[PDB]
Amino acid sequence: GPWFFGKIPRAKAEEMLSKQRHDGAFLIRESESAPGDFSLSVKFGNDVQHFKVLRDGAGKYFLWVVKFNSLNELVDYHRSTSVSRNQQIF
Amino acid sequence: GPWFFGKIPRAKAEEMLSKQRHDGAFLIRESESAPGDFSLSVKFGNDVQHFKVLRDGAGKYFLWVVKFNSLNELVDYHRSTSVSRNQQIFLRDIE
Amino acid sequence: PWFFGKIPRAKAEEMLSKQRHDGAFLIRESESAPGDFSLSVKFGNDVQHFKVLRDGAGKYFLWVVKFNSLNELVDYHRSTSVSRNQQIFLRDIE
Ligand SMILES: NC(=O)C[C@@H]1NC(=O)C2(CCCCC2)NC(=O)C[C@@H](c2ccc(CC(=O)O)cc2)/C=C/C[C@@H](Cc2cccc3ccccc23)CNC1=O
Ligand SMILES: NC(=O)C[C@@H]1NC(=O)C2(CCCCC2)NC(=O)C[C@@H](c2ccc(CC(=O)O)cc2)/C=C/C[C@@H](Cc2cccc3ccccc23)CNC1=O
Ligand SMILES: NC(=O)C[C@@H]1NC(=O)C2(CCCCC2)NC(=O)C[C@@H](c2ccc(CC(=O)O)cc2)/C=C\C[C@@H](Cc2cccc3ccccc23)CNC1=O
Repeated sequence: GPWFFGKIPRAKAEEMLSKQRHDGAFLIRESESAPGDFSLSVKFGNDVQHFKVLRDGAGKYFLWVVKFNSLNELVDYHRSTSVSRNQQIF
Repeated sequence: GPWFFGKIPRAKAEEMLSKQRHDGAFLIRESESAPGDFSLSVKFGNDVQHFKVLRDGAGKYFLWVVKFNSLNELVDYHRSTSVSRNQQIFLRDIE
Repeated sequence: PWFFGKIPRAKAEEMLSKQRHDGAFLIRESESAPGDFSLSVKFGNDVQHFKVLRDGAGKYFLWVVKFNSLNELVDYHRSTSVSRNQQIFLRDIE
């Protein structure tokens, strides 16, 4: 369904996710403190892992190395490439 | 150039604006309320015009039609394309 | 509400230094590294600068105590001094 939840509190995001049935359900939340600081929360097993969406000096987004111009591109790329140094897909 | 943030009491923020030498001078206001919406406060003459920063389901930012991947990109774009659909206003930094 | 804009360092510090209360502050965001922050804090006629440090878990801190967000760090230092020798508490500009 939707994956962007705006400035939803970390704890509420984890409550949402933690209840999901499937390994790979995710959301992106935006920091209330830092405009355009995004986090990706992903359910896996009994935990919910959290990845900061990094920005480079041109404002591109990335998790580790590869850069994306938009959150949508990052999400779609990580539908087939793992977000973790562990096998984590959507 | 760097961005500076601070909790100006809104009235003082508006006083600071419009006293700038350029109409295009602007600030970004961050909503106190739950969504945390963003707005642009832009000087024009002695008044301050307000532009809502709208968001879609992919997290993009926009004012009218064209969408932007960051607030920074929106600002930089409107340094060269007018922010208003009537009067020609171009965003400028605080002087 | 929070207002941010592109104020030149020198003008920002001039405005700050002119504030009536020690501890009045602004947050500066890096030009090079989006979301890299420092705190500019009035103390007398000076402006002290505290880098917002980040660790390997993404926590925010200035000295020893670590916080989960920039907001938590700032609010904590509204009631606990940012300086060890000087009693300096963050407050909004007026
Ligand atoms: N992005 C825009 O604002 C463009 C456009 N501009 C305006 O209306 C003018 C003023 C400046 C000159 C140009 C017209 N803005 C306004 O009068 C007020 C402006 C404003 C500014 C700040 C704040 C404070 C804050 O939210 O924190 C609130 C509201 C209102 C914007 C609402 C918008 C109607 C609307 C509402 C909800 C969802 C929408 C989705 C898609 C389209 C429109 C939607 C009408 N408004 C324009 O569509
Ligand atoms: N969080 C802290 O700052 C704690 C401590 N700060 C200080 O002692 C005081 C300030 C109060 C009075 C004098 C001492 N800080 C400073 O003088 C400089 C203060 C500053 C802040 C912002 C501006 C403006 C701007 O960059 O745009 C300029 C300078 C930060 C200094 C950096 C810090 C060391 C550091 C940090 C991050 C990564 C590092 C990687 C490798 C090595 C060192 C690293 C040293 N400094 C303190 O760790
Ligand atoms: N993009 C990435 O996160 C890659 C990588 N992430 C991780 O290793 C794992 C999560 C999965 C299981 C354990 C490892 N995340 C973390 O440790 C912390 C994780 C996180 C996510 C969301 C929340 C808040 C919430 O909950 O909203 C808090 C923390 C992200 C990042 C912190 C990062 C260090 C760092 C800090 C600042 C600037 C940096 C610039 C360049 C490189 C690193 C920087 C270390 N961490 C990873 O660089």
